[PDB]
Amino acid sequence: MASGMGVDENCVARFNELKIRKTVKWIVFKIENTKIVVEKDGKGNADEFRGALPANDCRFGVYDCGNKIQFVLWCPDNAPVKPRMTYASSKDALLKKLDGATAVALEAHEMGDLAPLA
Repeated sequence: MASGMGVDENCVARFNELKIRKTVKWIVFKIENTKIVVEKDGKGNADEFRGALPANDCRFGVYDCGNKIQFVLWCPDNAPVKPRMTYASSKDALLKKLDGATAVALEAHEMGDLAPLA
């Protein structure tokens, strides 16, 4: 349920360690139950998340690149579209607030999430 969501400032706070230090990162938060909170965040994003994410379920991770910033959502093959809707819908509330980043999101139904992005 994306309606009436509340966002924790920690999700946005990661951007001050991100943008100021100019070290690129990827943080993964969970959007359901009308709460936005991260379950994991790591430095070494492209290499780290390939082995750090055996998620099985869908979660929402934001990863920055030089060319663009895509909000990454891997779809759950073992889960329905109902939890899936929450992420793709509420991601605007994140995007609109945290950076001037790109309004495009990355949807993965293949192994793209844990695949070699870089």
